[PDB]
Amino acid sequence: PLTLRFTCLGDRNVIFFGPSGRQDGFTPLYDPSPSKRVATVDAGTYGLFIGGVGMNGEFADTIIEEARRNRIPLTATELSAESQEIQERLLHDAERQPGTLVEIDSGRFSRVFARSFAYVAIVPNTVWDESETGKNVGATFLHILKPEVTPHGNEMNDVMLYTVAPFGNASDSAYNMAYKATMLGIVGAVSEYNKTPWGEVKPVEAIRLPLLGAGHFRGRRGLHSIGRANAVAVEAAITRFDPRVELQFMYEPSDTALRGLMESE
Ligand SMILES: Nc1ncnc2c1ncn2[C@@H]1O[C@H](COP(=O)(O)OP(=O)(O)OC[C@H]2O[C@@H](O)[C@H](O)[C@@H]2O)[C@@H](O)[C@H]1O
Repeated sequence: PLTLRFTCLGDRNVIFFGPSGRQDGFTPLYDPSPSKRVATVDAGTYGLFIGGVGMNGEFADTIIEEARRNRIPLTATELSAESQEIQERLLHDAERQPGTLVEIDSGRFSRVFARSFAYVAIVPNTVWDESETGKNVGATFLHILKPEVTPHGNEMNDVMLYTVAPFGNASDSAYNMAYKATMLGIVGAVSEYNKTPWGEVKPVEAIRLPLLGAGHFRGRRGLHSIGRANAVAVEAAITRFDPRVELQFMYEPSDTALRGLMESE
């Protein structure tokens, strides 16, 4: 865990994982024995469902394995549908009221989610043209996981986030604006959540971020430009909310989450 204090983030300690004992080197979504409640961010898709491949595929696999371990019938198709319907409705309310943490008690009708939230810092398809970025970009959700689907059966791994990153082929104008909107949403949701009663009890105290839009949403875009877009976004979000939480950046071979912020440094 490479810890570096960043002056442009107002003297905040940011973590940067190196490679791991994997063929891919990816950081694990959640730790086996964490000291903090770490909410990992799902690199979501336009369909707003949990599944598919990449990092979105990991979340599904992890949730389902833990579900089957606790002898809860949960298939990939059920998780995809149940998560899409929820995040579809929460998106509707979030867009009705930008900059406000909407909510539904998913626990009443869910084997997976105890409680689900959403937050939209900027209405999709206003500041940018979604024809360039894809739809529902910037949207962000926060789910509290029921104990039976909680990674490694650990009470602290009971929070996740889900966001949709801009497609790389978007204009630098549209891309950077979508990326900051995306980051404001993540930090905003956690900020606003920690102010809720559930936040007092189960406060998020760190955020595990992948390099958003650096996988299948990269297209023809260069990883440097993404490191910039990410660096600028974090600066604004930190300046916006002045958050107490700790940012953690997962590992990918190019290490551009760090290089970009070093440029911002
Ligand atoms: N299993 C994985 N675990 C951890 N990190 C991963 C994994 N696979 C890729 N990554 C890395 O996480 C970041 C995001 O990965 P992706 O989700 O593949 O890229 P993204 O453009 O954000 O998402 C595109 C597509 O992939 C699905 O996750 C999702 O359904 C979306 O449609 C990238 O930096 C990538 O290196």
